[PDB]
Amino acid sequence: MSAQGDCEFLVQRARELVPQDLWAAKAWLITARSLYPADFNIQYEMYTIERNAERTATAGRLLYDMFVNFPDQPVVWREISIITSALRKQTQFLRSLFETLPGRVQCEMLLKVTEQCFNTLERSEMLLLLLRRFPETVVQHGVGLGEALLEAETIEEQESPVNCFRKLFVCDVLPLIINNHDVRLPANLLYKYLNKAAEFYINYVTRIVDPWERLFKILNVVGMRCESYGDILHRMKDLCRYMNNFAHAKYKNQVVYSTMLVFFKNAFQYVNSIQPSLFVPLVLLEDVSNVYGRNRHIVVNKAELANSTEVLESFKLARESWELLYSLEFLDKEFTRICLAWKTDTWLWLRIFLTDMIIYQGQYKKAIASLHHLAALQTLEHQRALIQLATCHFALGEYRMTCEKVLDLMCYMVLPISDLKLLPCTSKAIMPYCLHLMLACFKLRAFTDNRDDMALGHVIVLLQQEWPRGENLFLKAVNKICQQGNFQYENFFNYVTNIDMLEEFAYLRTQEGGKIHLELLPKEDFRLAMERQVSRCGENLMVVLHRFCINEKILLLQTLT
Amino acid sequence: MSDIRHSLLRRDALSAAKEVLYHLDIYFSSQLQSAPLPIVDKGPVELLEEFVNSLQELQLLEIMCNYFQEQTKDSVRQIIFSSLFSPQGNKADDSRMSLLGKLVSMAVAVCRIPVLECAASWLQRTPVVYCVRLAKALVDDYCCLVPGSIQTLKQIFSASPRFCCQFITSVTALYDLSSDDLIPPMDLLEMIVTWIFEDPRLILITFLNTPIAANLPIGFLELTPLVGLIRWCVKAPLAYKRKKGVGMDRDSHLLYSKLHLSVLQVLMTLQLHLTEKNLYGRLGLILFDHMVPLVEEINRLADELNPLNASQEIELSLDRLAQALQVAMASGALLCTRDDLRTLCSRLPHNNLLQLVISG
Amino acid sequence: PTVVVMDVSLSMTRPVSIEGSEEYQRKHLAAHGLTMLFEHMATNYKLEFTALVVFSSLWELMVPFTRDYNTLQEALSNMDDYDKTCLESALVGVCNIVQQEWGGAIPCQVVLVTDGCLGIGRGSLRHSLATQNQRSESNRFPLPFPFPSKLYIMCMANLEELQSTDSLECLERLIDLNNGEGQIFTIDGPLCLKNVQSMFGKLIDLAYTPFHAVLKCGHLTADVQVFPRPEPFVVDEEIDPIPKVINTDLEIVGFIDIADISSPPVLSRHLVLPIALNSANQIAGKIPNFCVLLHGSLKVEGMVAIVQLGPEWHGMLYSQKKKSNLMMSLFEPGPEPLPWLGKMAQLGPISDAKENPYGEDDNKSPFPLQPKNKRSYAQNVTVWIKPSGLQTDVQKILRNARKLPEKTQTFYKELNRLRKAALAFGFLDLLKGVADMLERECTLLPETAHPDAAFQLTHAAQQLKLASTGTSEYAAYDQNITPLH
Amino acid sequence: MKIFSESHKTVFVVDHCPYMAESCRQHVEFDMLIIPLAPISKSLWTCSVESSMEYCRIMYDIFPFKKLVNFIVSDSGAHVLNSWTQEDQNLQELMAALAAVGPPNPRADPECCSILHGLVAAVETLCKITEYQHEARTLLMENAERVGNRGRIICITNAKSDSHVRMLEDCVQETIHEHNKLAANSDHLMQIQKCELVLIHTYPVGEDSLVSDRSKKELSPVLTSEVHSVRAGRHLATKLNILVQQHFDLASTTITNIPMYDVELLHHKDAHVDFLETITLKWCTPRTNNIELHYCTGAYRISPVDVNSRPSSCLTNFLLNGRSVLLEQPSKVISHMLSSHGGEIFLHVLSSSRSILEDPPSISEGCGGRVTDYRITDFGEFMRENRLTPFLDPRYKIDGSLEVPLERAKDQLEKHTRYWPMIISQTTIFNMQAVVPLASVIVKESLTEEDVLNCQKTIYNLVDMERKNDPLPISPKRDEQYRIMWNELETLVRAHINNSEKHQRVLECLMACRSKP
Repeated sequence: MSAQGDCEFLVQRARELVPQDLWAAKAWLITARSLYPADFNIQYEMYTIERNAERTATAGRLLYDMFVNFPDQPVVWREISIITSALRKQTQFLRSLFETLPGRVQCEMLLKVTEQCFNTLERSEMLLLLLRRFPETVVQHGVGLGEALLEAETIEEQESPVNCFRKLFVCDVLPLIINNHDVRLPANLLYKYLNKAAEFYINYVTRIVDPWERLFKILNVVGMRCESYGDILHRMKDLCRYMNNFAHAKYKNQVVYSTMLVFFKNAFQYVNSIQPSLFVPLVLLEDVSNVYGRNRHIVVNKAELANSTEVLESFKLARESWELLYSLEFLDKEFTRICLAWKTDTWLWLRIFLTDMIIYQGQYKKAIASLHHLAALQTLEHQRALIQLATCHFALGEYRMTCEKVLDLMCYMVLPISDLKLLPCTSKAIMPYCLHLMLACFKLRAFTDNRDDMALGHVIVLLQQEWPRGENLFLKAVNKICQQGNFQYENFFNYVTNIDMLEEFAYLRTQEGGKIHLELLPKEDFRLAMERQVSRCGENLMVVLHRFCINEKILLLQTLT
Repeated sequence: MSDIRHSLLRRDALSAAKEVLYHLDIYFSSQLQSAPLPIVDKGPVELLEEFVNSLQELQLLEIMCNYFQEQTKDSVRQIIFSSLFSPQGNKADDSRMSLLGKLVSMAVAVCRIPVLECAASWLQRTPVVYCVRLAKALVDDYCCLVPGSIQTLKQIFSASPRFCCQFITSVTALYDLSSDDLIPPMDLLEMIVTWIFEDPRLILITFLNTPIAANLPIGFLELTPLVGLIRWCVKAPLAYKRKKGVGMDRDSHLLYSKLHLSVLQVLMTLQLHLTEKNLYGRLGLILFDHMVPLVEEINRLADELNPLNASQEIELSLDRLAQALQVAMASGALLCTRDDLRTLCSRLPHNNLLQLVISG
Repeated sequence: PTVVVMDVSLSMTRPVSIEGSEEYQRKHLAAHGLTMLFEHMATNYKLEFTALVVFSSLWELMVPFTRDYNTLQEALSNMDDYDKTCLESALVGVCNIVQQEWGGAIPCQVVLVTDGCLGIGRGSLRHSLATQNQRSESNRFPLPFPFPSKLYIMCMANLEELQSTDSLECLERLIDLNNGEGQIFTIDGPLCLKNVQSMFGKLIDLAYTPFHAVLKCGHLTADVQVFPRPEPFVVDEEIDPIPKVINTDLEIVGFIDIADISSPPVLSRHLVLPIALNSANQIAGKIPNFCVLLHGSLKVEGMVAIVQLGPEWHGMLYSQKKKSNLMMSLFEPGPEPLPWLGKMAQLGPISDAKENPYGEDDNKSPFPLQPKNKRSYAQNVTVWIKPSGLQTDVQKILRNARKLPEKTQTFYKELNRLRKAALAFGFLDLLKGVADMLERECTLLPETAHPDAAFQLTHAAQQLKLASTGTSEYAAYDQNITPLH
Repeated sequence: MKIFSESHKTVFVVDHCPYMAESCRQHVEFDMLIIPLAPISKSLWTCSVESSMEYCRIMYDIFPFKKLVNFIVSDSGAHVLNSWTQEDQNLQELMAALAAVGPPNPRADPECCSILHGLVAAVETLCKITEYQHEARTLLMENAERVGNRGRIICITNAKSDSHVRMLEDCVQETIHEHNKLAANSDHLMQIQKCELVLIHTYPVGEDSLVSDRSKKELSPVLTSEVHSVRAGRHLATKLNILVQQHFDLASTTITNIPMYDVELLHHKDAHVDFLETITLKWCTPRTNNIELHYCTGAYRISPVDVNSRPSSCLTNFLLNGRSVLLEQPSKVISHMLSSHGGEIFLHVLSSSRSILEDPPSISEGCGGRVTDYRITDFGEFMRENRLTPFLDPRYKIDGSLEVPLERAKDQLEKHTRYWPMIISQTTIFNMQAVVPLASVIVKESLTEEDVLNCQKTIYNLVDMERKNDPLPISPKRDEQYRIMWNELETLVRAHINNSEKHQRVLECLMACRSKP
């Protein structure tokens, strides 16, 4: 008689006693175990009874017996897998069972499970419990799985650096290796690790508990290992004054990595400030103020932005960080290397900030090129490049392209109502900008000691806005008309809905104003139009100005003046 | 020596008993100081017989109790307790057993720990004929005379565990389940079940505390009552079937299964104790001579019970006996070869578990 | 006199989006309001001379001063539409026409109707105000009218809110150069015709309501209408700044002969016309009045009637082309407005006088009162500023010395005068010289050889000789020289 | 400005040191008709004193009241020649005081003194209060604070250098501050607010002007230095004439075309607003009695500048003879009319522009003009019976009550008009000549015993006429006329019963004598 049949009979007899008498079933299984100590079925069944009875003390000792004697049973691995899943009422019961076993056995079992895994995803999380549960295993495996995570993300070729692999690395794998002092790592490993961490951080902030704070802490830890956001900029500047003046690999690594980190932080703060959606958009423009006449200050109204001081300071700090970073040849070359290593398109907000920098820098040609780049990468809300390219054209004495861009700007304007200003994208602020710009361009065009009269008529039409701030301008215009005479404008009586203008132009017809032959229509009819035009007084001046501008796209032909 | 006896003749019975108790205490203390092993001469025994109504007996028991509580030295108290209640082979024994039983009962009532310890050490060093009588008297007056009095016996578990173990051994030796009149009461078995379940070591303390220097005399109380519990679980279905209340029978069967599990656990830890004490394979707490009578009792109960109608009880008893024997052999409690096991149970009724245990 | 300077510049032709009715230009609203004003002034203020100068680039007077309000009422609807607003020219022209027609003392209320769109420059109000104030020169700012004017401005431009966006300070300051005599008027609300009607009613009740008064001569009484309204008067700006007005009840306090009153300094001639409170002639005509009786009796008798206008004030109620009426003057407020009448509270009826001072035959007259201390031109002062006066005096004293001893008293009186002036001015050398001429004329005594005359001239010469020493012999001022017996 | 203007208080000073004793090198030719004497030149003191006296004469003639002036000759001592009381700012008193002072001593002690004492006295004297200032201050109890005591100080001297001029400038500023401090604590002394300073310097002709002319310079907000300089004689007199012309806002006149030379007058400026540096009004023919009550808007006094010359004498004697004189500004427009009101030659400023009160509504068309039986002549008698006359003796009414005579006139007017029917046909008692004595007597305040006899006779003749049934004026049976006339007489007398007990006596005399049915 084979012993297997006796074991089955003993198990079957004990199984039948389970619903009636657990103690009798346990007594049967105790005798069965004594007869056949090497039988797995007897031990597993009474192990199952303890698990069903939820007796951790007995069951916990039993799992060790099965593990150290019968590790090849698939049921043991299946049950162990359920326990690991619970680790990642029954869940608490299984968790308490895990704590009964000694730590030496627990770590040995976990390492065995790590080899059994097939997918790298489930494998990484399976072992991740062991490192936190057993911090002493960091030196043995912390670096290895970090590189394994590095290649696992690499072999999948994700379009974005945001994935399970990177998130596991930066949030969990990154802190544990750097914090441990026993685990010593080379400087190059530190550089690649911090590069990946910074990439994950910027991806997260642009698109978790504290991305920027974690990145700053990681940067500080890296700086300490190799040995506010404002004072550190000055401290690196002092180090430049102490090290950049004369391999100095540590100095170069610091002066590039810390600088780019603080630059990225300041740039993201500034971008979240202006146009927060891509992080009531704001647009750093150049509004000519005296249209009726390297350390510049950005003038911004506090009503549209109550945090102007801090964001201005952030922009300033990013400014010297960029200036210092591109200055040193070595530091600039390493920045170019790291930026080309990243996605060279550099998303959207980096381009926006670089455009703003170029606008403030003074090189408006590069500003126009970057505006073209941004437009290709893309008032409503998106047409910031419209006003930006308009002011860029206006800076470099274009006087044709700027008018073209301004006219195209109000093509998308629908609303019934120098120094670097800062205005929102709402009509109430952009419309005065366009009107001032066009008034300036046509004022320069007309006042040229030439025979042009269309330019003078146009500077008359645009002098209405913000009456009577153009008082001296209109005085000069009427004096010029009196000196010249024979003023001609076919569209005059379709745009001048102002009463001082009309009153003066009627006085120009009488003797004391001189018999100035005014050709303002396209003798009694000359008075007749005024009998009708005055009835248009009180209308929305913005509306009539906008209608005049959109209707007469031949302004560009007149801009030749 | 006669001066003490002459002095006590002028006092009343209670006063003479107290004075002779004090004199015996002083004499035994002096003897123990002079020599490590005192000798109990006939003088103190005669004085106790001569000097030591219901009210007078109650006052005498109370004086014994408070005197025993007053004494702090264990050896003198044990020696005096023995001299008071050791067998003497005279006609005055029945009075001495009666006094011992009354004193034990009243000490249990008022929790006299020194008296309980003295009684526990007494039960180990006398023949079982008086231990079974004391056990029967305690079971009676704590279960059948006054209902609800067995709770007072339950608190002794936390007070005098040695006394509880001695009482368990005595009741196991007394109640062999050989007759319906020997069927143990429900309250006593319930209390024993709770006592053993609360502490498996309650019956193993007696094996550990005393130094094992010689084999116990034949006819005395066993060191560990595991033999009695094994006999109880083996003969429980047979005696109950012979007696044949369904709920009471079910509760009794459940309690017997619980105590069988407790006995298995006790043997399992006794294996480790024997390994620690280096007595594994050398000292056997379960004598082979005590298993033949219970095997014959099981066989005669099987023959008398007409197994054609009571097959379940016979099978369960055989399975319990096989399990107990296998656990004892594995745990080293029983030191015998498998040939003796095969020969002894060859006449026993056929059982699959028993045959597997025999074959191993 | 009122000049209704109404703006006609193109700024006033702006239509206003009034709710409900059709579109009215501000010119039409001004026309309606001024039509109400002219109707009221032609019904209850008929005696008022009014004129309507329009201004824009140039000011032109369509109708001069006239009482024919039917002429003006049509001028408001036959208007041109000249452009360019220019206020300074308008004010200069108004000053010119007022000074040409009336003069410089009669008041001229100026109901000016602007639009709150002052101008753009050059002729605009802002440019003139900002510059001419610190420039003046020949083209001085005309806003301080050179006569007791009162500048009202119907700035009919919505509420103050509409005109406060650009310019209201210019106008309200423009009032202030008239020494504060004026008031800005704004049409609060959505420029409804009812609102402009209310504003013009406010102007009417402020300026163009007649000054009804009850004339009482003892117990006889009548109700009159003193045109023009009496201008408040101020005694000074240091001892009594609060202006005083005339009491409503003019209590007549006597009568003074016209020749006695001479031509008194009046403040303002005021007509008095009885008022009833062809019906005007068929009911009020046939009821006997007082004013008619007083005027008739004054014209026939030829006297005046002093009037107690109030505390410390006083007037006069006289009679009268061939037409006549009862025009009443107003004297200067003060104790004795007429110096040749005594303190006017010291005039009492002839009954309380001892005799009849005016005479039984009406010949004597206590008036006028001679001054207490006689002036110079009536007394005999001795001016020696030019040499002509001193030469005349010495020639007179020499000539009368020839007529001695006939006019001895006159010669000695004039010599005493000369001596008094001599010690008064310390011209002691002059006295020595005049003594030398006295001796000279003694040497040229005629052949008549009058005995007394020689003695008098010798005595006088000795007196001048001793007085020319300067010692206290005759140097006393009262020591007049006496001729010898 | 107000009564207490900066011209209210003028304190002349004159240099009196022996330096002010030589001649002014302007010897005169008072010898007209053998060998005449050497021409005599007036001493510089004489020139200054006489020209200042002429200034004072013009001041007095033009402003008889409310403008007082002191005189402080500055010698070894500091004498003030007259106080501020109006009864002491008289010309002849000034003449007497200056005569008592006497000519400056030639050789007493030349350098012993300077004019600083005169200036310090002038500021000290300027601190006092005029009688009119006292009246104003007591009038404004608890409010006599806004009474500006601003004056003006005029000084004449011969300063040797501009250094001395600056010296007394500092001296006068310091003493002004000291006097202001002294008057701050005291009560019977005002604090000077503005004291315009004039320091006319004179020298004999032919000598260099050691001090150049200077313009205004305010050394303090309580001073105005305007030191001029001019030679003695006619130049000094013309300078002081200009000063008086430009101080009190005076103006000139050049009345010409006088039938017999030209004449010039000084009078207050405001008379020239009609024309708007001597205007050239021409005499016009004085009509005897063409019109009587002209329209005069200002009665300004006049004062000749050559008072004893032939043209001024002739013109002013003609004026004071009584007749007026009508001038005419240069088709002709009648204008300013001279006249003589008791010996104070006024210059009325008539009005020749169009009168805004022209073409008045006819009194025959206004209310009350359509009734043609008015008692115009009877009211004329009523008017001539209430004529006015001044009272220079203020009588007492009852007890400590000095009656104001105009209140008497108003009460008399109220008495006389208690029963004055308004048209002839309205009344019948008044039109009958019998009641005339009673009509003219009963209205008096207290009818005398002779008046009692007259009224008794009047009622007796009234009863006689009633008995005779004589035809009374129509003004309706014969007895009805008598009845209504008795009723009118009773109504008249009953109204004046409270006038006196004699009125009540004649009242019950009427009651007894009346023919009441």
